[PDB]
Amino acid sequence: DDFETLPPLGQDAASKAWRKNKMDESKHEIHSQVDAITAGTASVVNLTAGDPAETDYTAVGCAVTTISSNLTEMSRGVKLLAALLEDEGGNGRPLLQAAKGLAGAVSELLRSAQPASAEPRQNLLLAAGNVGQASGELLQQIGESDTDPHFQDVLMQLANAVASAAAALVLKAKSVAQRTEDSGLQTQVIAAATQCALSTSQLVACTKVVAPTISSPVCQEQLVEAGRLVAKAVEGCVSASQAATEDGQLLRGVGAAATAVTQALNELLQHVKAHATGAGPAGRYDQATDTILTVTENIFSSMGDAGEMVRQARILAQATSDLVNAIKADAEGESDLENSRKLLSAAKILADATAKMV
Amino acid sequence: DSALSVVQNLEKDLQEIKAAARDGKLKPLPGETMEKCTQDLGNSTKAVSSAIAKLLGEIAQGNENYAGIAARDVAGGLRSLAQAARGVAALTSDPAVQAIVLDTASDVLDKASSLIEEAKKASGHPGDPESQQRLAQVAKAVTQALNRCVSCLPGQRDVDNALRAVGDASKRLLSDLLPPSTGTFQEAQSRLNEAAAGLNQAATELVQASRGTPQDLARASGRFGQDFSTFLEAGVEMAGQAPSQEDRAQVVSNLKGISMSSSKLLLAAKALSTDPASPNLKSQLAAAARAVTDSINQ
Amino acid sequence: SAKEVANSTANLVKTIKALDGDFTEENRAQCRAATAPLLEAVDNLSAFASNPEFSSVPAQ
Repeated sequence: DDFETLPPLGQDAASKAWRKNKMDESKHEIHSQVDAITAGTASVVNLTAGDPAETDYTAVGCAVTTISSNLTEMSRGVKLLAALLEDEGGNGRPLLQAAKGLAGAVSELLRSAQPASAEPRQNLLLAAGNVGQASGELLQQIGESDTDPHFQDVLMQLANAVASAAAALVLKAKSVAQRTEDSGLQTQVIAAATQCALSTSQLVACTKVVAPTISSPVCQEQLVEAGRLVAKAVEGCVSASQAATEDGQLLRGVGAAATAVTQALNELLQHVKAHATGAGPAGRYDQATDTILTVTENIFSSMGDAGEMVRQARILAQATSDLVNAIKADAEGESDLENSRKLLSAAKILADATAKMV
Repeated sequence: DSALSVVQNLEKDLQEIKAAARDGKLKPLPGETMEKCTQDLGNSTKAVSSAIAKLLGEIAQGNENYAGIAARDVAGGLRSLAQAARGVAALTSDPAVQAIVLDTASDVLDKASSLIEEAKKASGHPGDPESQQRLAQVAKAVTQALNRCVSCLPGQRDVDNALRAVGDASKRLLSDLLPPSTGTFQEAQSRLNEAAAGLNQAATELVQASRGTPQDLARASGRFGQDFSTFLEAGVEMAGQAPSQEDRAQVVSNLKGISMSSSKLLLAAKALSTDPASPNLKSQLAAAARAVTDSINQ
Repeated sequence: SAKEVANSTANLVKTIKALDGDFTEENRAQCRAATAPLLEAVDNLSAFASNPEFSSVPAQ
């Protein structure tokens, strides 16, 4: 709430140089550790998903501890940032309120933390979603985050499709359970449906949390055990399907679960390469160039065994010719023939290199 | 080549520092402090010098990527030097002091740019000693500029200047000088012993103020220097009265040994006036004092 | 560094093997002309010794 001190900053050029240096630093670490907060929160959701009497609160406390550590480090670095933004323009207050909401959400999740709080877990989920949001406003309040919104959104919609498909699979499971003759086994099915709806819900919340904070590999890890959890729920539904007796609609539930598996996989990979992304868009020939590399380091790896250099040279000149002829096509598209001929000479030298390779 | 580009970036920073000197103001960084600045300057001097030594060695091997590595190294060392000089400018008040820091730094770095291109040539062309000798002499030059840089602090300068003055008095006193007033061996030699006692006594207070403050170190060192001056002239009157010419040469040898002892002594003294912290070299100072006492005893 | 010292040291060895008994100032010039390169090698040694970040790890 209080602003930093403002020790003198000086008209000196190197002064403001160092100043913006510290600015970018502070920004980066603040980013890192809020991602860390979210990671802690996600771990919270994961562990809280467990039934008490086997809950190891230890990891929970560890999470909240890192949350505290940051929130302090937030305070410090973000106030530094705010002081210097006051130096140029003076609008730290949006960031102030962002961090305020951050901490408030944190405290609310702690309010969710105590078993004394006998509130059902979905409210904890709502609060965690508030966390993920408040993080989002923070991250674009500094603006460092959101390299691009598209993959975030795609994962959003995909996960929501997962939730809807899960609800439908629940419907099918309820139907086939009502078909089951036994009493007690379909209650196991009911338990499976309940925990599955759970798995979905915390999946939803985990998505909410991680989306602002994709950059942190730790968030990706949290997501992967989230998928692991909901996958365990998938085999729970598999068992619930096993409970039935020789029907086509249990197979329908199986297909729905298989689609749930696939969609889990798909969001997993979309997120994976969303993190595992290049800053720019798809450049020309990148995959071609990348494969070129692959070969290059294969070879520089390999001295003495032509038993591979033959293979890698072959594929090498292959992709090389591919790049070359595509160069030809683009040069055709090229109007200023200087570019075309430059491409031509480059490709000819490439052919030269491939030859000497042969 | 980047190291070059960097010397130009350092020159632009020196120009920004020159503009600050015209403004008559240079706010120190929140972290930088005058004593830490002293540490910065001394360590950086040592570092850049050793880096130059790496340059010499690599060019002695010649034609190595490691040569460019040490080029970047000297570049960074100069950058640190820039930090040190910028701080010392940002803290001092004497206009001439910051002028000197600008000037010394600039000379160091322009000579360094000469080094950059000369070593580029060295890298391009193998097999010529003349390049090696040229490198050697330019490195010496940059080292002298460095010594100027360190000596920029006034309190340092006089006492090391006093060191040089006493060494030079001994050197002029060395060219077979023979004083007229021979006097008597006895009272002369006894006062000589008293003066030597006073000298290593002065060394003891030198290490005392090495536990104390720098200006006191300076004045004590100066008292030491003039005391040793009288001591050396007492030695030369010993030589003038000496019955034997070989006895005379022996006394001269003892005196010159004492001279170099005191030389290394105050060299360490200044190298510590560098830093009130580094206890290693303070112990080394103690050792130097012991050696001076050894010359006294002989 | 050490190798250059060793080579200059061999030069010293010849200085000893030649300066011995001649009393010819040509040998003396030879000896000093060999000690100078060793002197700069020493200088390199000293500079390396001055390697500040590679000098000491004082206790606390």
